Amino acid sequence: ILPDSVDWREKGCVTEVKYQGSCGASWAFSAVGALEAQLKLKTGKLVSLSAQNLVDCSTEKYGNKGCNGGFMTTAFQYIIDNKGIDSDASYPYKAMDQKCQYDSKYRAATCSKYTELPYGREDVLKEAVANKGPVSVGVDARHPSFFLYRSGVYYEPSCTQNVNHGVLVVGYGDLNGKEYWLVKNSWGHNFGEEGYIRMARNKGNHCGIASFPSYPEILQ
Ligand SMILES: CCCn1nc(-c2ccc(C(F)(F)F)c(SCCN3CCCCC3)c2)c2c1CCN(C(=O)CC1CCN(CC3CCCCC3)CC1)C2
Repeated sequence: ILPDSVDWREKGCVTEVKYQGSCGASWAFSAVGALEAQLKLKTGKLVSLSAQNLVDCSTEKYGNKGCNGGFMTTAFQYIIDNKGIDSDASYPYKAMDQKCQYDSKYRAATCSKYTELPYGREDVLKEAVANKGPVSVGVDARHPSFFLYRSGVYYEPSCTQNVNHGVLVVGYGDLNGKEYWLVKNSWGHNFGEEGYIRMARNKGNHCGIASFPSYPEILQ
């Protein structure tokens, strides 16, 4: 019933790969990346949203700690509560904790709601990627093989289901006998496959990719 593969980048719903640097803001990149796709779907415009806005403004009230880590779910809740998030162009990324400088004059998106998917359910994750759009997830990236990944379907025997790095599932497929998740990272274009990593799919929640999925929506 579900398509064999989906790629939301091919549907024009994914912005350029970003570079987080030495600031632990992968949660903020994962969240804006999911919302960017919903924004494209609803308005026809593809616009990078401000991860720095989340770093500086979605802070202790949201359980988040800026460059020391955060949640995608509470990032979405900030955008709901704030009734907007600035464009990345107006509020660019500095890889530092800064004062909140959100300005509604440069609001580029809103968020109406978000959804959390059940733990470890790669079938439900697949359905959501097919039927909803890119999904924010955490993965276990504390392995040299992850940092050193260049191409192919990533499979790390010592991976755990305990996540520590936010990323964005923008698709999935089946290539060269291997089912995979298509994952947008925030380590710049020189990481992996032009900034992407394809991660083993249907291998018992490999690297925790389906541990904590969430996605936002923008309602009419
Ligand atoms: C043991 C596992 C714990 N765990 N770990 C994650 C999780 C998910 C994704 C990543 C990613 F790598 F992608 F970044 C990470 S990396 C660690 C992030 N970590 C760093 C230190 C500062 C707090 C951030 C962790 C999640 C959960 C539980 C459910 N999850 C949620 O999002 C839902 C919860 C969000 C937090 N509320 C609590 C309150 C929220 C507002 C008021 C203050 C607390 C409860 C529901 C996802």
